[PDB]
Parts: sequence; C-alpha cells; structure tokens
Amino acid sequence: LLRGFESSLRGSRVRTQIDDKSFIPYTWQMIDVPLAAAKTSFIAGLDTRQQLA
Amino acid sequence: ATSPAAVLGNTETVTANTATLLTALNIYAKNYNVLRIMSGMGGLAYAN
Repeated sequence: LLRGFESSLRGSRVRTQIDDKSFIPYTWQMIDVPLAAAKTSFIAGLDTRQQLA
Repeated sequence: ATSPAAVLGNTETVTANTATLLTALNIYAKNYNVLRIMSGMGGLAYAN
C-alpha cells in the first residue's frame, strides 16, 4: 500500500508513447467502396480538329 | 444625335455621332456537344 504504488516516473512520460503512434486509426472512417478513375479521352474529349476526316 | 429631325429623317447608310460609344464587340456561338456519363463519372465527348 505505501511503497508498492504505480507512480509515473520519468521515462514512463516519454513522448514516444504519443508520437510513434498514428492518428490514422482514430481519424479514418470505414469507406468500403471503389475509387474513381477514367481515361483522358473520356474526361477531356477527343481532339476533333486534328484528323483527316 | 441631339436633333431628332436629322436622326428620324435620314437614310440606310448613316447613324448618330453618339454611336462611337459601342466599343465592345460580342460574338457568340451556340454549339452541340455530347456529355458522356458512365460508372458514376462524366465528361465531354469533344474537346477543341
């Protein structure tokens, strides 16, 4: 009770316990769906002027 | 421009001296294009 108590001694207050951890498991939400992608000929368009016909 | 007898009493090839204020020329064209949309994404068919 008197000399068997769990004090925080320097070394146990070390900044690595907060710094080497990420915030990512705390800030990301589960998303569970596909990301967007498309070709240039679709998003931009066909160059219609540069052609024979 | 200040004499309506001269503005309302003249021919096809002339107008009023105050006409020189129409300094801005605006040329418009209305065209066709195609908006293609697939798989939740969209964009124009023709670019030029």
